[PDB]
Amino acid sequence: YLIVEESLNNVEIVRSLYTKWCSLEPGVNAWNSFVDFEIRQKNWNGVREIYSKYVMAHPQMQTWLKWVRFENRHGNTEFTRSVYSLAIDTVANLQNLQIWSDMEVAKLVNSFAHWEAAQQEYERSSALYQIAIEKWPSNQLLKAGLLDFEKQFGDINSIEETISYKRKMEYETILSNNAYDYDTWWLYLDLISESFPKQIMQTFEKAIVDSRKELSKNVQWKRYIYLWMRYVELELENSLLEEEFQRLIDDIIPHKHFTKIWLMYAKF
Amino acid sequence: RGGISYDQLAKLSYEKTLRNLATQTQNSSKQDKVQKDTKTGKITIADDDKLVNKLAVSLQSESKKRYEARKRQMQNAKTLYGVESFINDKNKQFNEKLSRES
Amino acid sequence: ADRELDKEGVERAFSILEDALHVPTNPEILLEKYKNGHRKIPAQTVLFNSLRIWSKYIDYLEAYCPKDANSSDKIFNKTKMAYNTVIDLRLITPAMAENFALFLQNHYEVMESFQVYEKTIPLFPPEIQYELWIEYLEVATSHQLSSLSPEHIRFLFEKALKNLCSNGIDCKTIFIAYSVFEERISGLISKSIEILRRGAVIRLQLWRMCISKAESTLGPSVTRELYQECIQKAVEFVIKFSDFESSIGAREILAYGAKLLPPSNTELWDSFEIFELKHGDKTYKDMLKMKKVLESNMLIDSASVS
Repeated sequence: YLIVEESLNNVEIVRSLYTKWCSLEPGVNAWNSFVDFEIRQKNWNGVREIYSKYVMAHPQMQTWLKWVRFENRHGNTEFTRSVYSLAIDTVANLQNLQIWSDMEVAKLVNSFAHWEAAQQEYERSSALYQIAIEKWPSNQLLKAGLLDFEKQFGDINSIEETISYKRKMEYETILSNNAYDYDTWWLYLDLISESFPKQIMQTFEKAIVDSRKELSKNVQWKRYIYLWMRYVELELENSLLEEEFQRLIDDIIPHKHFTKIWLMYAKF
Repeated sequence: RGGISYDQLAKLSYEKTLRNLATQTQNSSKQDKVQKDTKTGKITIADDDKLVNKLAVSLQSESKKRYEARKRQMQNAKTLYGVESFINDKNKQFNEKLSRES
Repeated sequence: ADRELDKEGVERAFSILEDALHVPTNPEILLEKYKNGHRKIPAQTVLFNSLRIWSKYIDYLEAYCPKDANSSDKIFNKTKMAYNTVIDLRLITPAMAENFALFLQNHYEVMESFQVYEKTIPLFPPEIQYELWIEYLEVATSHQLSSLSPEHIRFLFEKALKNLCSNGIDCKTIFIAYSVFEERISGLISKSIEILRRGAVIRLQLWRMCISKAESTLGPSVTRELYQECIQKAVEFVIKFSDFESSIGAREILAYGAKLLPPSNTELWDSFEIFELKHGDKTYKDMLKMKKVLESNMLIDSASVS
């Protein structure tokens, strides 16, 4: 019905066809041919009305992001962020419906943020990342998609603040999976001793020594010994040296109170 | 890979007719209503005599091109294969069908 | 441009060439309406698209900037916006993307040149990203001004190494650059499982062999695991590598010679292997002759099968 009325140049009749045919909710092939019709007719106010309905026929990001590729083709900055504001609020308020996946919402946040970086406003592009990660703490891809922007567009301390957390989670999920890989323990502790000095810094050294029996193992407890010693210390030393020690206790009693703690750790 | 579904092929042939229609309007540029009845519910649309002829000629010409494309494909299909013994054209036709199944 | 550069100043040469490069409001529509326009729409409007225009414009800027620019100067601020406009217009060739990142590293803007590699790799297809990841990972580990944390350099490898082997490239160097730098900053032999992944991706024999030499320096407990995993034309080469490991640290080697000869056809190189294992001793030409006897009998059995 269309291409005949196209061939007659009756543009009001295909428009009345399209309005009826898009009222029956037919599918993505129809609306895409209908937004391609109004591009042919140059009716920019009419095609903006279509995507208003088209996201409400097909709520999914490749229909929202198709409407942002429309606006960013035209460079109208005032309309483009208004589309962006409507897209991210709709995901927020309709959160409980669970109709946009974790990979699906990462594309909206990134394509919002990389657009704002091109608009030279890094502070809004940075601020929405913190709101999106607090609104969705569940999705890791938004947290990962929040790193690649800072690598592109943020200052070097802010990357180093964020690069430490991703190394924290990935080192944690390998150590939960792989039981005894002691070369990753010697980096995971030094990931935390370098860039995470906190109560977690002491706690992981407890948790690493919890996992700590091989020759490949007992040198890691020596590292956590020195991590504790550099900063009780004799108390954990006697609990660990209980693996077995008659000659050691005779060596302990001669050089513990007489000489130091370093002499006490020398028996271990 | 796969075949093309009748929704996509309807869209692609829709686009091809749009591109061809656009090139007709471009070539016409280079070379240079609705009334409803009161008595009945019948509706009347004012049309130019052109673009009705142009649509009818185009549909005939597209039918001619597809007819001669298939006819030349008929010519190739009965001149290519001659290995297997047959009896008629319909034998070779059906045994081309068994070769397509392999 | 070229006649005016000799007669008049380069500022005059910019100004006549600045008028070429106005990016008006929207390059996506103008590029498409020009391509769809059947010779009616002039190329005066889509003149910004031309790479040749941009490269020789930039080459005037990069020649006119002083050797010490340090971002206070107008011209270094001018050539950076003219370089960034090429990336935003997306018409940047990969040799031109290196010329801008090289440009920032000479003028001590090293930490912004990592942004330059970061923006462009996404845009390019692999088989070209491999040449940008060499120049990006090398500045991260070798250049003296780049003070990046060792968990940040390890991010740059295992973001690349995972991404770049996913599309499928041999990646012989990146494995070694993630292998070589691990001693200069961290200093433990985690190198093996970092380099085992080169041998077992999902050339490769030349990555597996040099490192199984390296743990015989450190400790034989992590050598012998590789000798097992090394064997699981190319298969025959892996068997030969296993025999060499046995010689470094003999019955397991001879049985391995059997396992390799039974891995595949020809097997004379394996005979050279067992002969090498026999020769290595400073005991009786009895087990050796028995070995050649067993190999000859196996060859006779193969002839019977044929």
